[PDB]
Amino acid sequence: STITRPIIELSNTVDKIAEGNLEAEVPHQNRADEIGILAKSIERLRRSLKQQADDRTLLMAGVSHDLRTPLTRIRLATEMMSEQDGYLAESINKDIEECNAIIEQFIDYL
Amino acid sequence: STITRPIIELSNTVDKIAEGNLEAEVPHQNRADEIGILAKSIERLRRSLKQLADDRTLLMAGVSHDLRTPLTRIRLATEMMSEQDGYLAESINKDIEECNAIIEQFIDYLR
Repeated sequence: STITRPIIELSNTVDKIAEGNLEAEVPHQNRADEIGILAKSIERLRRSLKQQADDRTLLMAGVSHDLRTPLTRIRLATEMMSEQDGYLAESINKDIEECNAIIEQFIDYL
Repeated sequence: STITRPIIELSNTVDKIAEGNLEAEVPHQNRADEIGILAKSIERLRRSLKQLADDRTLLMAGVSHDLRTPLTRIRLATEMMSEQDGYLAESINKDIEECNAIIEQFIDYLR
């Protein structure tokens, strides 16, 4: 058959997408028939997944940058505290570092 | 040909997945031919995306809960700060509130 191969090729294309490959070219889009339509569909899935990974990435960088400011300001604030409040400053400093590790872990995961 | 419908049906299944629908059944998996292989493929893509969305949801609930303890402990330490250090206490709570908004905003664009 000649329809056999296009279907097997698109199955492989889905496989690669599933695997996380969002760059691989979707073949057979320029067909007028139902095979061409299935390809175009797969290409819409892919384009959409690529877009969504791209906005996740930029979002991530955004929250990373946006969270540093206040978290840094709080550490700086503990460096202004009086001697009397040293005991509290070290408690706060410890919890800020904790917050940082929690965030940094979660970006590496998401 | 009598292969036409199954192909269109699977193109529709793809469309739904692209749309965000991860629950809709992938038809024609129990076919012995290429069509059944393509379906099974699409089902592996779906299963996997469902799994990723599940991981992400759990992960966020995790971080939201994990952040709350140190943040709350910070706020309570500021409440012990001397009258002298009032100005600093206020700035540290302002910043804790800012962190909460930023995190809460970021959880919301994801799911």
